[PDB]
Amino acid sequence: KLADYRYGREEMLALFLKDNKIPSDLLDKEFLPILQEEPLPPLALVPFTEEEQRNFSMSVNSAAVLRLT
Amino acid sequence: PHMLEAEHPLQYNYTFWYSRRTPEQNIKQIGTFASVEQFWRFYSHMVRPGDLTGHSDFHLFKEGIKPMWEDDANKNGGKWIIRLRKGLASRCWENLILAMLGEQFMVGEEICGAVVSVRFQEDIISIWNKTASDQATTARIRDTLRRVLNLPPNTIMEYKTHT
Repeated sequence: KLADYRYGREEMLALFLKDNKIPSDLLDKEFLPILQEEPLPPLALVPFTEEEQRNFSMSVNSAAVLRLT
Repeated sequence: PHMLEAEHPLQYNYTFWYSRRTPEQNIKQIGTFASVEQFWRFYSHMVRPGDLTGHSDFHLFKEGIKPMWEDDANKNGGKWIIRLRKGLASRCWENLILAMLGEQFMVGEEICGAVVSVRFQEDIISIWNKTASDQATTARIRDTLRRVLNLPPNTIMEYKTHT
């Protein structure tokens, strides 16, 4: 099966827009622990730190899962 | 999930869910969206996974698919599991859901959804597919995760089923 609606990474990001209007669904009280009031840009626009670069380049697995192997 | 003509539809409607184990892992539906613009309205107003406190999880499944193992679409399905060191899950979650929503996995309708689980000393990224016995789809998804999450070659991944 082939997809009719396809968006590459840059396309998804191109379509991001800061909208301070919070979806009503997220204004439920039971989602206060996870509500981000001020909209955040995609992490894709945030450059890696030196640590992030090292980890994503060499080792990403937790010590716990490596403890089994 | 009303949809406007100006915004960009997704191949499927998707539903965000949220669960926290409180001294209890009961999954709660946040809401459903249908376009790329609608997705960003939810995601950009959700705390990042890495900033969640305690035994917490985000789920992102196709509308109508329940993120539990009692759902029929999941009785014969499986999931790829990546157990990550702390500090990586937020970026992997974003890259994963962007590729899933973008239909970059190229496996028809086999995808059910994605989950990021925040734990004490590790984070767990997973993606569920319809048919676990589908070794053809299970392999494509694995190779796609590798490229889409930019996993180092020796990254450990596990495919779990219910049998």
